[PDB]
Amino acid sequence: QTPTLGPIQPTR
Amino acid sequence: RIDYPKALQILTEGGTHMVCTGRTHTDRLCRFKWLCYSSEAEEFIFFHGNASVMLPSLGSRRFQPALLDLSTVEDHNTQYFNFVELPAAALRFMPKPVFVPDVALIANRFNPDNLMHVFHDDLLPLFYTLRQFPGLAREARLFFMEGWGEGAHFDLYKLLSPKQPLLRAQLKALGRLLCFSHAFVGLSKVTTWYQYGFVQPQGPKANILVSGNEIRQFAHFLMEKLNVSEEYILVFSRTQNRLILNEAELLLALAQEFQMKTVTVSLEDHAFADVVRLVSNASMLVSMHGAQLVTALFLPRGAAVVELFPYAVNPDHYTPYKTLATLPGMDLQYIAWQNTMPENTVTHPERPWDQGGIAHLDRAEQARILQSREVPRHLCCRNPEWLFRIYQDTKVDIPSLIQTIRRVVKGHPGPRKQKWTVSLYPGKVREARCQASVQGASEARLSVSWQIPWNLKYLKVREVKYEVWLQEQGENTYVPYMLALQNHTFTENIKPFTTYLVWIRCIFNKTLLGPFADVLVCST
Amino acid sequence: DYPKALQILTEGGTHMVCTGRTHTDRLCRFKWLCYSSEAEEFIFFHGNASVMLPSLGSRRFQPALLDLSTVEDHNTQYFNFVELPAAALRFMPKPVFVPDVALIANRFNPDNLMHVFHDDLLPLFYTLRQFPGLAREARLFFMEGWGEGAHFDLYKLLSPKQPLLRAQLKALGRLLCFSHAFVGLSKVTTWYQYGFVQPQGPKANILVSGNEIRQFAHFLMEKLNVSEEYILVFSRTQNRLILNEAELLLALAQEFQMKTVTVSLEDHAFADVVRLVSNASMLVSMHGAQLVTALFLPRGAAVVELFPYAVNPDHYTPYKTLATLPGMDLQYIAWQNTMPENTVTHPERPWDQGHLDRAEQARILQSREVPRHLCCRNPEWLFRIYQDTKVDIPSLIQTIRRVVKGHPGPRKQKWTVSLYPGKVREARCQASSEARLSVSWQIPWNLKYLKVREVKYEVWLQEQGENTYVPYMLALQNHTFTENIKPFTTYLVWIRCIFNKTLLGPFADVLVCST
Ligand SMILES: *[C@@H]1O[C@H](CO)[C@@H](O[C@@H]2O[C@H](CO)[C@@H](O)[C@H](O)[C@H]2NC(C)=O)[C@H](O)[C@H]1NC(C)=O
Ligand SMILES: O=c1ccn([C@@H]2O[C@H](COP(=O)(O)OP(=O)(O)O)[C@@H](O)[C@H]2O)c(=O)[nH]1
Ligand SMILES: O=c1ccn([C@@H]2O[C@H](COP(=O)(O)OP(=O)(O)O)[C@@H](O)[C@H]2O)c(=O)[nH]1
Ligand SMILES: *[C@@H]1O[C@H](CO)[C@@H](O)[C@H](O)[C@H]1NC(C)=O
Ligand SMILES: *[C@@H]1O[C@H](CO)[C@@H](O)[C@H](O)[C@H]1NC(C)=O
Ligand SMILES: *[C@@H]1O[C@H](CO)[C@@H](O)[C@H](O)[C@H]1NC(C)=O
Ligand SMILES: *[C@@H]1O[C@H](CO)[C@@H](O)[C@H](O)[C@H]1NC(C)=O
Ligand SMILES: *[C@@H]1O[C@H](CO)[C@@H](O)[C@H](O)[C@H]1NC(C)=O
Ligand SMILES: *[C@H]1O[C@H](CO)[C@@H](O)[C@H](O)[C@@H]1O
Repeated sequence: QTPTLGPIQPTR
Repeated sequence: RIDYPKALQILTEGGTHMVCTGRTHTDRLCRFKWLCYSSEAEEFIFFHGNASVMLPSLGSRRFQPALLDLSTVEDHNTQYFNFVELPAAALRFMPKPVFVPDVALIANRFNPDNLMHVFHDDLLPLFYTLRQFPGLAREARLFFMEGWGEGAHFDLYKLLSPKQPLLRAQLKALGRLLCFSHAFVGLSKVTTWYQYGFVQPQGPKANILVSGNEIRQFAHFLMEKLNVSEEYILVFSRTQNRLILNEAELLLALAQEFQMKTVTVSLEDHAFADVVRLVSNASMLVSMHGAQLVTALFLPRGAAVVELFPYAVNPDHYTPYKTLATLPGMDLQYIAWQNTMPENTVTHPERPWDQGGIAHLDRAEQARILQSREVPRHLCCRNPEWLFRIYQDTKVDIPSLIQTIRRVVKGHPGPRKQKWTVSLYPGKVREARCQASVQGASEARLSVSWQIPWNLKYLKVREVKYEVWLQEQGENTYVPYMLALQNHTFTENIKPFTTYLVWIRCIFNKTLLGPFADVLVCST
Repeated sequence: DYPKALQILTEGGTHMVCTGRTHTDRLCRFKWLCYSSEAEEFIFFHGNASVMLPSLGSRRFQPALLDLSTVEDHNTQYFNFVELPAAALRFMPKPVFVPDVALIANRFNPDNLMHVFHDDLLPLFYTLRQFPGLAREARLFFMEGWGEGAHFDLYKLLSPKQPLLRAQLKALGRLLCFSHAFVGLSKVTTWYQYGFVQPQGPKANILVSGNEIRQFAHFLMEKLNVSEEYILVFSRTQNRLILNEAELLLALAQEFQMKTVTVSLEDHAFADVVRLVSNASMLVSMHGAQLVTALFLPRGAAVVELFPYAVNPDHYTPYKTLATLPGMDLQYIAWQNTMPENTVTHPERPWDQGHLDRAEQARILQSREVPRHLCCRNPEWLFRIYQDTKVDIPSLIQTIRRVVKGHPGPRKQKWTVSLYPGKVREARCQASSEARLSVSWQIPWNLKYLKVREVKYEVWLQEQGENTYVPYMLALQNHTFTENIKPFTTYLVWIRCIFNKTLLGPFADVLVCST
């Protein structure tokens, strides 16, 4: 099971 | 050898030492002394003491996003390395450390249950990262911190080192506070060639820095470790999913078309040394797209890779094995075949999402997926339409497959007595010179000559040419000229009382571009 | 033994493994790299064990394999090799094998003290410590083609083996082969760029702090056998003079109530120069290479840099950058002469020390400020930077007193190392009428062992799918959001710890909570 990204923090 | 109270005093007084390469976290390897680790918190610890060094010294930028990538997947946000900081004096408030007796190489395995990920993300980078630093290949113990178990290919990781690798879970067994007197952290990306689609759709890495030669030197090392020292075609089967439904028809047809023994192999049911034995003598490797195809790196030079893709999967969008096979210096032919006949595919919509099922989706999205004739471009990693199509089983249309293969392999497949020379580049031309003459207000001549590159004195090259770039000192325009001789007199648009910049490079056999010499400044 | 080495080279060939994805951050480890003394070319011999990482094809000449000096991408400082089959050795003299592990680099300007320290000595010191075994076993090979230079004694302090210059390599034989060689120097310690593409100034992203400078300085001091309060004036004698020298010394001593001392590179041994600087409370000097010795000053000392007429201190900042580096802990005061009576221009001197149009010369003394310019031969800058200058003493004492209020130096000052928070731990959230969201967390693990004056938590509340957030700065380890919160909505909560307002720690794993 491929490691998926955690959520991206907002660039604003 | 470790004198324990001496080591503790050095640590407590002097603290941690860190020197790392690179100006970015994605291009960084670190050398540490007295890097510690709390196995309770699962955090590495930098202790500030009177001999501490932190290079780079990043301040708050150490968390933008991290100190370095701990796997070879670029900037993956669950694969970062960092430490937490304490004053070395805080040791008095902590259990006495356990000193790790071996020099360490610390890294994350990206996906150690997938054979392709094992070789590409981990084994090849481990092999050469060890060789980046004197004494590591012989002395290092590997510490895998990603948090997975041994996994299906742990014995391959054991081949890269004389010591048994340790996993994160085994660290709490050693003690509450562990200190490495000497530790290297990170893995070089220099051998990677593929990216798995985390920012844009998966495909070949943008600037590949590895050639087939460095792949094959690693393969030769692993073959020796596996105790692996008439011509046949090898069909690399899968027994659990993504099946070839007419394997028996395929074997006989390939044998009759190419006049060769055809043999089957699978990962599930051979020792890996036996798999490598079979691949390393095979003239052709036939396989569904899948991790077993990473063993193509063991094929002899001049063999053919035939990669089969299921219905609605465009071969051009899924190129990890195409990229490996066509890498310069790999010297493998590559052929892709795609099932375009819906009656020859078998769908499994009721399987779990991991296996390509779609029964958990809306009836609407199920219907759109089923009417779809080609998987749309997508990002990693759980795109439902991709998993649905890639886990189809395939009845292979044999006559189209043979037609497809025959456009690339003209006659006999494999290395029929070919000799492989390495292609090397010219040095600079030497002692470039020029002189000018004038015939009138708008007419002048510019004569240029040079000596062969030094390494050409010791080479015998089929075709040697020189490319000269002519530029007027004030202009952004240049004119290139291809030349066979070591001299030339330029006439077109050459003016008196003008300064020209002249650049010369040598070129072997059309494609091997040498360096330019230092600029020649020529006044008329 | 020789036959074993010759066989390994001849059958196996050169082996190369390098770090870094571009030539400007590349360090290479070589085995069986050779060198033609007559061609002055390094040679990569292809044999049956050869490895080339990176394997660049034609891109190895765009522009080169790596920078041999630490000046970034300088087109006279590239390293490359030429390639041959190992079998081509049959056309060559028998190789001479270099048995020492080598570190191969170019010194950028070994006759300038600032270039020596910044471009070479610091990068050599830490590049040697990048690889195990080098610091104690390596012999340095300086390949740039200059001679020993005025500071060769300093380069020798960086290694127990005597360094070799390119000329001494040719003497050893026609074909030299390194059994083990590292090539290149890390740029991690640099802080200045000399203006080759854009006007000279501080490096864009400096990766070194004063701690690593001082650790290097401590090493050099012990190698120089260097372990009553005074102000030190660093005199120049041959050019760029301070003319009212005696009046400067007495004025400094009377105002600050301290001994003053004059120092020079020409008349003292460097060990004694470092001794004087290492316990100086103030260092006063004209802008010039000798001010690189400020890295030896004690913490809390003051640097006073005097700039001649028409030279803006904000344009030439190698020593300001050094003095104000995080962790250097030095005060910096720049003084510029604004009065043309005290400047002493030398238009008669050669172009070397700054022959053109009277039209262009007319503009040169008509300018009040040297324009921003590129390296390296701008006569407008070289004319003004080589003037002699009479120091206006009330104007200098005043601008010093704007920074130094009272007595200078490390008087009753204590510096702590600034450590950053770890991630907050065990973050939790609970959603709810009125939609509400509550969050809590435990302190960073390292905070369990720290006494910190001020601890805050910055919390970002993000609605899923939105590329923005609402930030909150909190003292407590928990919060309830009331303002923004909507029902049946997934929110993302990011949390980081902050020590003393400016020490931002990392965010924890994001909290996902839905109402
Ligand atoms: C598979 O291995 C066999 C070894 O039996 C290879 O055959 C040999 O090839 C060499 C050429 O390097 C010849 O000198 C030998 O005479 C051959 N031995 C024989 C025919 O018994 C064969 O080339 C290999 N096939 C592939 C595709 O690599
Ligand atoms: O029938 C099968 C299916 C998978 N695998 C192995 O199981 C791992 C994970 O398979 P997956 O389909 O997830 O990866 P893929 O092969 O698509 O890269 C890989 O090492 C496969 O080679 C196998 O040996 N037989
Ligand atoms: O009176 C002088 C002038 C210069 N130098 C040294 O000579 C070298 C060359 O001086 P230059 O003016 O070129 O360097 P700059 O001072 O501009 O950095 C440097 O190491 C200076 O410290 C010196 O010892 N005495
Ligand atoms: C650090 O402490 C040790 C022993 O207390 C001492 O020998 C050394 O000189 C100190 N300073 C540095 C920079 O190592
Ligand atoms: C030009 O170069 C050729 C080799 O390419 C050489 O034989 C010839 O003598 C040269 N002519 C002149 C005029 O230099
Ligand atoms: C290279 O040559 C040596 C000596 O002939 C041999 O031992 C070795 O196996 C060969 N191949 C490689 C990959 O080193
Ligand atoms: C060093 O300087 C301080 C004050 O600046 C002084 O008290 C001390 O005695 C000095 N030591 C030496 C050896 O000069
Ligand atoms: C909220 O955090 C504070 C510390 O800032 C703590 O004292 C208090 O117990 C916490 N309250 C709850 C309900 O967890
Ligand atoms: C997770 O995703 C990667 C990238 O697509 C695959 O290689 C792996 O097999 C798993 O599907």
